[PDB]
Amino acid sequence: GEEWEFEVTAFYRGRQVFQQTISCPEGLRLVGSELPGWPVTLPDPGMSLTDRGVMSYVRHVLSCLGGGLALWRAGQWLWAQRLGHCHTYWAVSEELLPNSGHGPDGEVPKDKEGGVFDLGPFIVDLITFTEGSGRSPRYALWFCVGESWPQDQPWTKRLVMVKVVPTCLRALVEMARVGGASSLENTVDLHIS
Amino acid sequence: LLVPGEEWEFEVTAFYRGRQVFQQTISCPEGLRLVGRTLPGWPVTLPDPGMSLTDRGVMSYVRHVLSCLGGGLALWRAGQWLWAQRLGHCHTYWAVSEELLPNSGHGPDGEVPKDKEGGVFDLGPFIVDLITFTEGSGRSPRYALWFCVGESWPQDQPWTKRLVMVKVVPTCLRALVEMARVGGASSLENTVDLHIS
Amino acid sequence: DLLRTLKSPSSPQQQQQVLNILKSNPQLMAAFIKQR
Amino acid sequence: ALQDLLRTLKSPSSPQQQQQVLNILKSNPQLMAAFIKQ
Repeated sequence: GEEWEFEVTAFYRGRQVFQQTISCPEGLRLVGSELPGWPVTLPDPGMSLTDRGVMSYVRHVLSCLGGGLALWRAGQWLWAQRLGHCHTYWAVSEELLPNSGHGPDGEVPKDKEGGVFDLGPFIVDLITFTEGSGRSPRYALWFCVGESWPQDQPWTKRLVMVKVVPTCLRALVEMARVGGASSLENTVDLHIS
Repeated sequence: LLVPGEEWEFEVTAFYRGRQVFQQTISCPEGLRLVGRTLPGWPVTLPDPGMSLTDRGVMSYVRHVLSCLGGGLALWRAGQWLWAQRLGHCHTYWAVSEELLPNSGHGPDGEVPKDKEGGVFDLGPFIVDLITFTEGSGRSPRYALWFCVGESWPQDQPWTKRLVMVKVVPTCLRALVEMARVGGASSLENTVDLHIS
Repeated sequence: DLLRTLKSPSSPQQQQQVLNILKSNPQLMAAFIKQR
Repeated sequence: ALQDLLRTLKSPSSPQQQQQVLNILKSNPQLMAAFIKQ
């Protein structure tokens, strides 16, 4: 009931390979094979890829996930915890672009859970967006699994990138847009002759 | 007078403000025209943004861009070249890049001309690079054309800010790269560094 | 009346989660009402 | 050999795509040779 519905979309090397929407009371765990949390198995890359070198490295990353990447809501926070051996870095960004321009927002911890999203400042920014701030609050979590965050490379090079959207936050931003809030930049310059 | 059966199939995927709004696959002897029938080329109508968007400011500007496309952005194959021509008033900039990312890292490859067609893709070097890819170059040749319609190419802004971004994939070139991969060619960088403890 | 502005289709789970955030944050509800 | 090569194309999207691949392969025997060699 206090669960959140998450839309999970996985990409291997810039190709969408998986998408599932899960609303579990104990959150989810992104795993690499078949513990609390709903296990969401990231698919074998032989289903969707054909580059054998990339497939080998993706398979290696997935075999080191262990108990998985745990993600769940408790109160005002989304919490994340890394239960296996793949270092995982995260950022809040856009639906179709993992890069925010300011590197990763953090690394997912292993020994304890760590906060990755605070509903409090999201709601503050949602309210000021309805008031004319011109900036919609971001909600799409991106996880770079087994490699450093792609600062100096296109994200499509990364072996395993997972987007997780809490769908209720997506909906709240849409409600603000339907009500008349816009993020369109005042400096937009059309090139029409 | 383009010869039927020498055309190419194009997968067209349109994005407004970083949201996919349209996808159509079309294989026409005279190519296509992206529009908002007298003219040659199959008209591919980019949808009104009211169907998929809710930001009213963005909807207004996308609608303005679409209303200025005129006869459209024409794209067709003839011989070794893909040709493009702007038949309306929206300046359009193009680049060859990746399936899910329009930025190539070196800005636009050109601007679509209006008075005459211009070449936007040469099959010759693509086949050269496909062959060296099968031989171990480690670089797969790119084939996904991206068009930024009505604004500058997004160099110092995320591409998801742009009002109208259209990806056009000649599907036979997608297939040929996949065939090279099935045959054993890889683009995985030798400097890949896994972070696994 | 606010949920009418939820134009996208959604699951019952997403809708209940939106409603819970709205019910817990009457200042967000007020902000949505005010922009009408 | 030509149908052997085309059948590696897993997940073909259309018959038009397939014929267009075949036409490139017939026009470019040096490309066919490279696929056979690998």
